[PDB]
Amino acid sequence: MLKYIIPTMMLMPLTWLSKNSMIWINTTLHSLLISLTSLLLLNQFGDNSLNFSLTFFSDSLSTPLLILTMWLLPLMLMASQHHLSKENLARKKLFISMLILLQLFLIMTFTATELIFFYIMFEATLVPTLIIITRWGNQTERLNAGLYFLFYTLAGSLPLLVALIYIQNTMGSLNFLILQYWVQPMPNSWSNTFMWLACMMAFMVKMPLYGLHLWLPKAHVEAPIAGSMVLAAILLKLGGYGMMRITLLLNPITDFMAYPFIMLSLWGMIMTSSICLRQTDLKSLIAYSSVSHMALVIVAILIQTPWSYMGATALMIAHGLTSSMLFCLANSNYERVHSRTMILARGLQTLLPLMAAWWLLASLTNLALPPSINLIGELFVVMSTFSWSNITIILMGLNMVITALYSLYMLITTQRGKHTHHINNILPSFTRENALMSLHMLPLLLLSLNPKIILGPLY
Amino acid sequence: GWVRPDLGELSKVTKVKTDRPLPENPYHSRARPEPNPEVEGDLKPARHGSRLFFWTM
Ligand SMILES: CCCCCCCCCCCCCCCCCC(=O)OC[C@H](COP(=O)([O-])OCC[N+](C)(C)C)OC(=O)CCCCCCCCCCCCCCCCC
Repeated sequence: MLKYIIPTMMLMPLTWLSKNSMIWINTTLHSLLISLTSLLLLNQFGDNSLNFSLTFFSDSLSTPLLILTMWLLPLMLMASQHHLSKENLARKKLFISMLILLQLFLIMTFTATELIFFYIMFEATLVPTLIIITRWGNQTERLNAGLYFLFYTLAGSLPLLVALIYIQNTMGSLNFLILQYWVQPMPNSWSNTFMWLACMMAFMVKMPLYGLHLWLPKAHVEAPIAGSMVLAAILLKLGGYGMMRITLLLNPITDFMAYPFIMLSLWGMIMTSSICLRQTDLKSLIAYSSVSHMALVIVAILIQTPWSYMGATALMIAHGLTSSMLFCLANSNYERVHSRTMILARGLQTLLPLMAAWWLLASLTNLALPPSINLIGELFVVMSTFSWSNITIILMGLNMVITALYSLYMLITTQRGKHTHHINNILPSFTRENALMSLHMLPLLLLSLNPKIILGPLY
Repeated sequence: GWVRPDLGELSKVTKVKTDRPLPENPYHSRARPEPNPEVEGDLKPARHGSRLFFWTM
């Protein structure tokens, strides 16, 4: 993966040597070129995963996540330039540099074959996200949000390092290829119970799990727009990828250890949809929607059936695109009205019709309108959970009803009704915001034509 | 006919010829423990480098 890392570490001198007015243009251009050359990762074989060297590899699971990361970086680059126009040039270059560094760490995270390398990069993503949130935020509680995010992650994940080093010392290697062939059954004891806990609670705090989700609606509503995109669309999926990689070594203990996390995620997705029904803010609404969808992904990964895995990976890719677009729309409205309250401005369809169309498309894909990949993932998880137990259809259907309710409540309160009277600075939508919306939509709708490329390693 | 020794003569160190055998073990020492084996052989390069976590060299 040296043909994708080296262009990233060459993007860093590109933004550090550019002119005063051409940083955004050049960096957007060359990150789009990297996103184009990312398509060579689709060389997948029906039996063997694509292996590069001793340290890097790419099966069919990490390929959509890699394409999503290196496609997402230009989008944060376009959308993070209207609130940094009045910024010092060195600070703008520092912001861009942390974005490139975070993308480099993310692509060195999914691909790394050896597990402790994946852990090193998985914790290396903590520093630039915290710096972006706590430096280029807007509110007072950004410092508290950074503290909550960092400490939830690290307090959940240092036992993961201890358990991983123990696994290295017992099995003899932490390479993932060898662990597919040197795996052993893990018997019934308290020691294996705490090993399972140490291996799983890090990823499910990052995911997040219900009850441990308190870091998410703080770190999303005080971050900038690019930080919110990279939090919602990629950084939540490190937990899912880690779960998919690490449940290999946790057999046959998961069939009676994963019950309380399943109950937590089911009642948590119900409760977080209910929260979205009574939220006074747009950003917090999208944050709790993310918590609900990630609870769905947790259930799918925990029950570990092939249909659940297909639905899980489709769900992560589709949710990443949808949540990123919703955050972009909310930030455009926040730039227009300079306030975060959903009920403040109303009836924007009469003033901004094309942005209302983009709002409609995002809200429709969020409530899993077929044949989009959102309902593809949701549908596969629904069949898998019905195979697991029948009362899951009751729980899943209640979740779907409340999901449609809050998506259309958000659409009606933001776009429909009588327009507000005393707010008179609603400028027409720029070509930049519309281009960003179209760049979020068009891959998401086009992936319904050929959805076989995001259906996991066991397609 | 006895002549006294001069100065420094009675402190001289002499040689004595006697018939007793030399005691082989005056200290009654037990058998000494076996020493550790000595490191030998040419120094080959390290097998697959460092062999520390993920480092290939
Ligand atoms: C997010 C917040 C909650 C986080 C929860 C995280 C999971 C909870 C449990 C984690 C335990 C610590 C890592 C254990 C890794 C075990 C690996 C292993 O080899 O296990 C088998 C080993 C086996 O024992 P052994 O290796 O000594 O024996 C050799 C093997 N036999 C038995 C055959 C001779 O288990 C242990 O050593 C015991 C593990 C439990 C340790 C209990 C102390 C820690 C308690 C939890 C603290 C959690 C953080 C608290 C603070 C949070 C922030 C404020």
